[PDB]
Amino acid sequence: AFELSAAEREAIEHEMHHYEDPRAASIEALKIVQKQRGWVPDGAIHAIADVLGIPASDVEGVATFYSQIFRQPVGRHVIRYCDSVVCHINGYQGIQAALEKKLNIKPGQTTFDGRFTLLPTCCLGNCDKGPNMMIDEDTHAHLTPEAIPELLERYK
Amino acid sequence: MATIHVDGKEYEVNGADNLLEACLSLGLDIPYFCWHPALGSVGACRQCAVKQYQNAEDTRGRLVMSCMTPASDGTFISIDDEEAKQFRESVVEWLMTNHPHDCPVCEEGGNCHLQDMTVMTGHSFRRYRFTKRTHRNQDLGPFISHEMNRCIACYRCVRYYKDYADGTDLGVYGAHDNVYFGRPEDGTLESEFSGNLVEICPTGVFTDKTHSERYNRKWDMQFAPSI
Amino acid sequence: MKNIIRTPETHPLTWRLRDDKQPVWLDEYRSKNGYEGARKALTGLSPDEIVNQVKDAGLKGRGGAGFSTGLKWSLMPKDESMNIRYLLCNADEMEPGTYKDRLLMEQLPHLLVEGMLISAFALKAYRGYIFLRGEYIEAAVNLRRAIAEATEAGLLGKNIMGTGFDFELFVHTGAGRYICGEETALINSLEGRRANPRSKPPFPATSGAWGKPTCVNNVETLCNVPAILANGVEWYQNISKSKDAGTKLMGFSGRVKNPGLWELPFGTTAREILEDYAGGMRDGLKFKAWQPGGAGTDFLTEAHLDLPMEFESIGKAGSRLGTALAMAVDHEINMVSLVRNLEEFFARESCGWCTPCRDGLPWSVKILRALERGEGQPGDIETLEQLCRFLGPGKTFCAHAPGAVEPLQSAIKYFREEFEAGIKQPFSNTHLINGIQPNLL
Amino acid sequence: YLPPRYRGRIVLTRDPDGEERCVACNLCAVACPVGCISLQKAETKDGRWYPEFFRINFSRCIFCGLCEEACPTTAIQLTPDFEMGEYKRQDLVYEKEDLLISGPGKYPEYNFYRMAGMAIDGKDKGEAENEAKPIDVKSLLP
Ligand SMILES: Cc1cc2nc3c(=O)[nH]c(=O)nc-3n(C[C@H](O)[C@H](O)[C@H](O)COP(=O)(O)O)c2cc1C
Ligand code: SF4
Ligand code: SF4
Ligand code: SF4
Ligand code: SF4
Ligand code: SF4
Ligand code: FES
Ligand code: FES
Repeated sequence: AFELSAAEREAIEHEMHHYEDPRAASIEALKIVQKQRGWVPDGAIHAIADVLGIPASDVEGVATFYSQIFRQPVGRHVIRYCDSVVCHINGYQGIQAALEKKLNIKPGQTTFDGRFTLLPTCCLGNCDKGPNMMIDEDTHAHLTPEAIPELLERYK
Repeated sequence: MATIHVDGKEYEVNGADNLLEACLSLGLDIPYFCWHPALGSVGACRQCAVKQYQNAEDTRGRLVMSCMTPASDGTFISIDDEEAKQFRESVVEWLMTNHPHDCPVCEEGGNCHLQDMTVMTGHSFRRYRFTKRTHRNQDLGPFISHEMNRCIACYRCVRYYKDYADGTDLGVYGAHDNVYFGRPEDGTLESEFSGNLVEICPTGVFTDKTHSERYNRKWDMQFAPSI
Repeated sequence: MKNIIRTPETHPLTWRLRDDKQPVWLDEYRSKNGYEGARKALTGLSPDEIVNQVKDAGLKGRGGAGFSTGLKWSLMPKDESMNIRYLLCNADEMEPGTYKDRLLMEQLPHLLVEGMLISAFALKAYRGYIFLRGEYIEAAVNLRRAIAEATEAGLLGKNIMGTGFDFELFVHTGAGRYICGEETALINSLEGRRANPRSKPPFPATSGAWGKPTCVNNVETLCNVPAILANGVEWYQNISKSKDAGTKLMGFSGRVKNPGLWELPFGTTAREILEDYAGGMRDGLKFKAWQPGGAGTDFLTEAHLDLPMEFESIGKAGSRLGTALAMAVDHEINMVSLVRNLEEFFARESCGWCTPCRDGLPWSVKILRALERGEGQPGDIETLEQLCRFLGPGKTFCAHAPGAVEPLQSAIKYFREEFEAGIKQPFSNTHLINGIQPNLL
Repeated sequence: YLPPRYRGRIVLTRDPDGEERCVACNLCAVACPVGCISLQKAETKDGRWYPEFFRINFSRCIFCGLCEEACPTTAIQLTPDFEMGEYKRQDLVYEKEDLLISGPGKYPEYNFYRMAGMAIDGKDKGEAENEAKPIDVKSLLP
């Protein structure tokens, strides 16, 4: 039973002013809805489409293409660990193994209570500063397996 | 208008045309998937590859795509160049890695553009030993059946449905090798010109559901010109 | 090394950087010759004169291809009916091993604002968009604060510095695909479409964003532009006595003593970066191989050091200079595992448009997984060779696939013994069928 | 005494799971030089292609075995049995109930649907040979 809220709708129409076409606001509109609800539900695809004046198959095409826009329910805190080449040399596999022991899940899966979802991600742009991970909008560098339980405790 | 040199021979062609529609008009067989005469050239499938030389004395040139290359005056190309032939065979080989073993129970069998191009390149021996990607299907209404496993990602269906026919309920989803062509959710294709997808799709993804009730192969048909 | 005398003359990009690694705002930026570049441009110089100055200086693109910036800016139409023009700033930075732009936007946000301001006046663009990645959270906070800081000093908006020029700058964060850094696919992502690349010709200088004339430039390319105009074309040419002009953000990452990033002129040799700036390898590690410019470049050896960091010098050594941010591989990394990690990234970051990228690269990944586990068959290495040949330039729709095979073909050439070690099983892709005798080769 | 490869009476065989092996692909009918095979495809609610009728005119048949070698399911096979004879030529026309035998014949183990991508009962998507599981476009993993 999806409805666009009156503040999400005003935020989408705020960014339609900054482009020639309202089609250009589609990425930000998906991120606006996901920021409020954790993920983009199925009824939000038709909701965003009718506001922007583009077909729903165009909105769904964009949302499935982009990795960060989520079309499946996630946890309260998303853990995104780097698995690219410089983090592979600095020991990401030990970080991945420590994350799979504290959480008792596999990447792509959420925890049973729904607190955390574990996802691999590309290079975060922090390659010189060691193995890297992100929890929500927070970047943690110089990762060690011993640091994994204390770091996770902050996010409840 | 223009004169081009193909495989040593010389021909007269229209300069405004690209090299695929020039050479197909002369009876030179070039394999292709993503190009359509009505839809235009986008350059996706990379199957129409020919070797282009800078002049008559250039012996080592480059591979271009004939659907994306203009047939200018002074063009020197070779369809039968060995490096071009190997690459065209490889494109068919890459499409054959994820294709299901479905030709006996595929309604496109005997009328399949992918079957014709696979033979035309001369790729008959499998080297790939790994797993194939699979897709679930959608319900598209009473006219068109859906089998996404047979898709070769030529993008002809979306270019016909959105660009040419101005339909709104078919798109491409996903990324990399997981691209999915269909509707956002199950349901009837809304366009009044949906049924041209059975001819437009070069595989058996979109097939006639009214014909699959009483199916027969194309060679067993009796045809007449009618209105 | 740890003490470096950062001067306005030899370090134009990074001499305003604070020791507490905190950002520099408009009051602090303007005391150390800030926005003085854009004053000399908007009030005294024509748009055409600035473009020739940037052409005379010899500024090259820092995004990984190295095309001339003044030549690209001269591809724009001279028609006066084409009034709507755009300037796009490529702040994507999704290539592994590339952390240079993160330094420039987090701590020196007005540097990019001034650089985009001058470039917009030269290119006559009324609107500018910064195409930032959505992982850079503090880059977006500092950029949006610095835009609003400059909007109240009259350096942005309408009638900038009393001249007729009206420019409005925007920051829009990305949704996380590596192919959005490709310049034609950045235009499609900006338009709100799936980020497929476009075929060239036509070029975005004539037909770009919303069918308007458009120029796409890397962050570090735009930051060089204030230094050129404020000091002069002659200062920039005479920084280094080399065929590549100006300073570059060069660095070393990996298991080295001091991983980091240092502004250096062109023609500095890789050994000087590794052993004087990066402090060499960590203790108990030997040097095995190095990629010069990120993940898309070909691997090079210890013999390929003592060789200058220029585009054509790394080009004649079999590789590409790329982002100029180098990665060191020590003796404990298995080369097959390293390449398998690289190809996994490249395969999954394909946009899916063209067949030899969409379907060729997953085959390479599956072969490398077999090689890493020891299940490789004798025809596997010759397949990897064929994939590299057929994924080269012009055979795929964009440059993603040619960049993907560049580490793969170099690692087979220099480290064939570890790839040959994977081949422990014979060739069989078929199962026996009772009652049917096979065709015995 | 007959050898195993003897080209006598034509039968249709069955799967080791017990279903008829013919998927009504019509390759045997077109590859026959004499034109002695007629058949029509039907489809179950499960989605399995099968022949609605299968008709061989044994008066015309020359026992060349081109039908057997055309078949991509091993359904049609030629058996060592030459014992045929009739008073009427109309009784040389064999229907599917005269041709479908109780087992798999010469090839005991081959099942075509295990190879095929198409989904029928007992084999959903990803349950075929060398086939991975279907990944949805909405999946969180890149
Ligand atoms: C796959 C691919 C990814 C790219 N990613 C980036 C990027 O993240 N940042 C960037 O500045 N250029 C990137 N580029 C290069 C751009 O396409 C383009 O050449 C560059 O932005 C031009 O700007 P410049 O002249 O300032 O270098 C990429 C190119 C390709 C083929
Ligand atoms: S689409 Fe063509 S190649 Fe694929 S199964 Fe059907 S007939 Fe065979
Ligand atoms: S569904 Fe058919 S037409 Fe569309 S991309 Fe796939 S093979 Fe091409
Ligand atoms: S090479 Fe082709 S499939 Fe790969 S990113 Fe470029 S356009 Fe997309
Ligand atoms: S007997 Fe074999 S070839 Fe003939 S229709 Fe049946 S499956 Fe096809
Ligand atoms: S054995 Fe020969 S003649 Fe007889 S049905 Fe088969 S193909 Fe036709
Ligand atoms: S490779 Fe890990 S952040 Fe760059
Ligand atoms: S037909 Fe030319 S590239 Fe597809």
